[PDB]
Amino acid sequence: LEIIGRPQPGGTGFQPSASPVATQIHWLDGFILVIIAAITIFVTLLILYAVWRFHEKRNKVPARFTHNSPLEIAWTIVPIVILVAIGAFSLPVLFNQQEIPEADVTVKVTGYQWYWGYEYPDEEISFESYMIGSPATGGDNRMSPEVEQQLIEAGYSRDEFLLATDTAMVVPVNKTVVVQVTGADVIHSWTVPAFGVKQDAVPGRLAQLWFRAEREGIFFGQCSELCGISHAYMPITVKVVSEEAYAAWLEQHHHH
Amino acid sequence: FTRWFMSTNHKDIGVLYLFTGGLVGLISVAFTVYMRMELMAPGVQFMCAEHLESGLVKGFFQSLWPSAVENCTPNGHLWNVMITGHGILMMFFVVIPALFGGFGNYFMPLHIGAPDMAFPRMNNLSYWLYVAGTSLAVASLFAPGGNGQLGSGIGWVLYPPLSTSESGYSTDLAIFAVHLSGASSILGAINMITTFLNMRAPGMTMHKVPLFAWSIFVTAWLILLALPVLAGAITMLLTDRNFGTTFFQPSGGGDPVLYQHILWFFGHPEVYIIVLPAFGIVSHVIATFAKKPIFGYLPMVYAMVAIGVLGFVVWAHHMYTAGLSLTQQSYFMMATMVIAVPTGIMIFSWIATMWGGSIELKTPMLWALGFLFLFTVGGVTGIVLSQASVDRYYHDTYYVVAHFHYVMSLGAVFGIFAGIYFWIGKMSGRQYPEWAGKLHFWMMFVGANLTFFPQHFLGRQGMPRRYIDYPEAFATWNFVSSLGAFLSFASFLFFLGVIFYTLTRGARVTANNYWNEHADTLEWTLTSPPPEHTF
Ligand code: HEA
Ligand code: HEA
Ligand SMILES: CCCCCCCCCCO[C@@H]1O[C@H](CO)[C@@H](O[C@H]2O[C@H](CO)[C@@H](O)[C@H](O)[C@H]2O)[C@H](O)[C@H]1O
Ligand SMILES: CCCCCCCCCCO[C@@H]1O[C@H](CO)[C@@H](O[C@H]2O[C@H](CO)[C@@H](O)[C@H](O)[C@H]2O)[C@H](O)[C@H]1O
Ligand SMILES: CCCCCCCCCCO[C@@H]1O[C@H](CO)[C@@H](O[C@H]2O[C@H](CO)[C@@H](O)[C@H](O)[C@H]2O)[C@H](O)[C@H]1O
Ligand SMILES: CCCCCCCCCCCCC
Ligand SMILES: CCCCCCCCCCCCC
Ligand SMILES: CCCC[C@@H](O)[C@@H](O)CO
Ligand SMILES: [Ca+2]
Ligand SMILES: [Cu+]
Ligand SMILES: [Cu+]
Ligand SMILES: [Cu+]
Ligand SMILES: [Mg+2]
Repeated sequence: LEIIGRPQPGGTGFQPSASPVATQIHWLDGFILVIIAAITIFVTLLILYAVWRFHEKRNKVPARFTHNSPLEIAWTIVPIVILVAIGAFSLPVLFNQQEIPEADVTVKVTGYQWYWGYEYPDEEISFESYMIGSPATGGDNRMSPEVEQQLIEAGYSRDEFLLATDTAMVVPVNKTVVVQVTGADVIHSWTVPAFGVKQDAVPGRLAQLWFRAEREGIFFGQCSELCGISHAYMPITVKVVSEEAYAAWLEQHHHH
Repeated sequence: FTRWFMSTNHKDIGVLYLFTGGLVGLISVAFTVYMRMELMAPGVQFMCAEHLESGLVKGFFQSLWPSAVENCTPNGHLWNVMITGHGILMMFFVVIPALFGGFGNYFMPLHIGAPDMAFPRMNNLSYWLYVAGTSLAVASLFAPGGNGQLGSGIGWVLYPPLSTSESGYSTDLAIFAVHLSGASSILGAINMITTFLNMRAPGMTMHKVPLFAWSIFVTAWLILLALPVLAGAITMLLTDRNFGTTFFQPSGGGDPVLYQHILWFFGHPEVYIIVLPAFGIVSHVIATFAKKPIFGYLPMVYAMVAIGVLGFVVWAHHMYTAGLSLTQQSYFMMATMVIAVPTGIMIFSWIATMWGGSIELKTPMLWALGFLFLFTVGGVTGIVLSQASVDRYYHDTYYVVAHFHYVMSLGAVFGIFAGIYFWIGKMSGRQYPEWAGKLHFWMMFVGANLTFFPQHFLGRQGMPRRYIDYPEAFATWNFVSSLGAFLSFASFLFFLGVIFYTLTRGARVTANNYWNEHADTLEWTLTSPPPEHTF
């Protein structure tokens, strides 16, 4: 399996897309980026031009005007136009994002201090996920020879430290995975940048997100609501595998 | 002597606010240096559990020197304490005390031709409540707290159940600190509003009042509504911690999300309470150094009023991922977009005010122009975040951090600097040396961009907020960010040098108005400094 959903050295862009929702985010952000770069360049050039053109040495007698009705109309309407154009593309994407479809696969996720509990109610499977390197795997949240050995043994390298967990949420490719997210003690937040998903894990509340992974591989997330001493140290690993390998994984957990 | 502290005069209190705000600013900035020392490279080198076993003082000095990873047990709690200390000091005990309590108290009365604030002893009280609040916040850092250590590692917004279950009484001290702060701001707002309304000099009409005085006025209203709400929110935390209530605890029927609604109901107004006085300062400064009058005076007042009121119906944009419905998410998205119009428009008015002028590039004007660049960079980034679909990705990442440091932190800071250089002559009778002011500007402007622009890349790559340590791939831009923060720190130390120099041996100020005719508000008709009893 290829490591796809992760940060890359010196990166300035998004993490690779692996879901149709992620792709919409990449697209909507890239669209707004062009606009906001234009506004920024525009405002910057105006400021630099005015400072050059109207410098005291170059312009000795100041104008006295405090009005320009046509310009004030234009400069109000145009911003309003820009925002409506954005919303026109933005709202459908939001609607696609928050309307939870019918599940092919259902995982219930619970945040704890400081690890993640996974449960597959249709399969009677459940387990906990700890960062490789945490007290659970014998570490104390830092890199060491032991932690590097444990990362290799598990199919990773020392570059995935802080992202890699001892167990993964395994799901099939091209299937609608619905994830139900809650918290057991304090608030956490469950996220996978590559899927374009993030949902706070709030005690007393059960919330839902959805994704459909479009390619196989490994994808990481990190707890995204400050939750105590090991907030930096309770990541998420999702392995997207074929329909057959997913069943194989399922059967490996079946108690006979 | 001590006297200073017992004075009731709006000029003396403004000075006290400015100095105290500056010292607390120094402390909070020092915290950020330490933060950036740890974020400079992957792996934990500074915040080691091993330092806990030493005394407070020896432990302090050991933690300023890096250790090998193999000798350094990561202490996540110290990170979380620093971050919380940094944020709380800035948001309650630094920028508002300096802009509102500082320049507000000094210059608003002079702007409107008032002799003093309506309630002078109440103004002296507000200062003391600020100091008491600062003391309690600092004290919380040294009080028993989370995970059997000192200090509260809970984030400046104190979300439960994390905040309500933090061990010790450090969190209670921090809640008290915030009560005292709000009290301080409430008194100040009463005083500003009453003065603005009852004590304008004969002839001074609402439509003839200077923009700085307006910005202070609107700011004072937001305080009166916002701060009592926060006081509710945090008392509920106090009762959940000490008096068996369960407002935010599910096992008693509570909802932690309820706190967020209430906190953010204050929390957004809070960000406008911060910049509005800076809006005021930028207007006067640009008018003066463009030698032009303010473009669209009346639309500016209305824009400021609009923003002030609309900033009360946008809060839940801080909550897109807290589990709000599609309908709530959509409403708040559109409310946020509407408030973006009069906010972004004001950039145009300031450019229009420069346009056709006779521009003099003195230090105060540099700060003002910097404000325009940074406010814009921050604002466009808010545009992105307002789209809940995209906030999904960015929420609780360094992209948000970059946003608010550009639009909010630096906006306020550039406003504060513009004001200080604009008015130090007036307040002290001594002038700053022009070359040093310019040097401070360029260092600060280069440094602040190096610090915060690369945090946009970190957010995009998925780096979460409030992390002591990060995956290897985040290393490069974290390194650049930390170098920028060290350069910014040097710019600030140099600034403290410039201020010390100015106050003790700066060129004597000779004129009432040492700028020009277009510095046309009342303080420029008075001496430098003004008389003890003015008007
Ligand atoms: C100075 C205070 C300040 C200001 C003015 C703003 C301005 C804006 N803010 Fe920012 N905001 C903060 C302070 C501020 N913010 C803080 C402190 C936080 C986080 C706190 C925390 O979590 O600890 C935050 C976080 C925050 C979030 C939540 C992020 C998250 O946690 O996920 C959102 C979501 O919509 C948002 C939106 C916006 C928008 C749309 C604007 C707009 O009003 C900006 C207006 C636009 C511009 C100024 C651009 C220039 C425009 C023009 C030149 C012309 C106009 C053009 C158009 C409108 C197209 N902000
Ligand atoms: C106005 C508010 C303000 C200001 C000025 C700053 C200033 C700075 N901030 Fe801060 N920041 C916050 C408000 C502010 N911050 C908040 C609310 C948070 C969130 C806390 C939380 O997560 O709970 C945060 C969090 C935060 C983070 C993320 C922490 C994390 O998630 O782990 C980082 C990362 O580097 C950071 C860095 C810096 C740096 C390097 C500076 C500075 O060093 C930049 C350089 C600027 C200067 C050197 C000038 C300083 C001058 C003054 C402050 C004026 C002093 C007054 C007078 C002179 C009268 N800050
Ligand atoms: C969204 C982008 C925002 C960019 C903002 C910066 C651009 C500002 C341009 C200012 O426009 C000026 O307005 C004046 C007032 O309306 C005009 O004066 C005209 O009207 C005056 C008012 O009576 C007369 O005194 C003048 O002689 C006459 O030229 C002048 O021509 C025009 O250039
Ligand atoms: C018939 C009645 C049954 C009797 C009950 C049996 C008692 C079993 C004790 C289990 O206690 C566990 O102890 C861990 C170690 O002390 C805790 O880890 C916690 O502390 C670790 C080390 O500090 C962190 O790394 C973890 O993330 C954090 O969960 C964990 O929470 C807690 O559940
Ligand atoms: C008649 C009596 C009935 C018999 C059954 C006994 C009931 C057991 C009490 C459960 O409460 C536990 O208390 C621990 C002690 O505080 C906690 O450990 C916490 O505190 C420790 C520090 O003392 C840390 O080492 C752990 O990591 C941390 O989980 C633990 O989480 C919590 O569940
Ligand atoms: C794949 C490279 C993408 C580079 C995009 C960088 C965008 C930085 C966002 C900052 C916006 C400031 C106006
Ligand atoms: C072999 C150790 C490398 C030396 C690094 C020096 C650290 C200097 C930090 C001092 C900063 C004080 C604010
Ligand atoms: C693929 C194997 C399916 C086995 C199935 O019965 C279990 O997942 C449910 O207990
Ligand atoms: Ca480090
Ligand atoms: Cu967590
Ligand atoms: Cu967390
Ligand atoms: Cu807000
Ligand atoms: Mg969050």
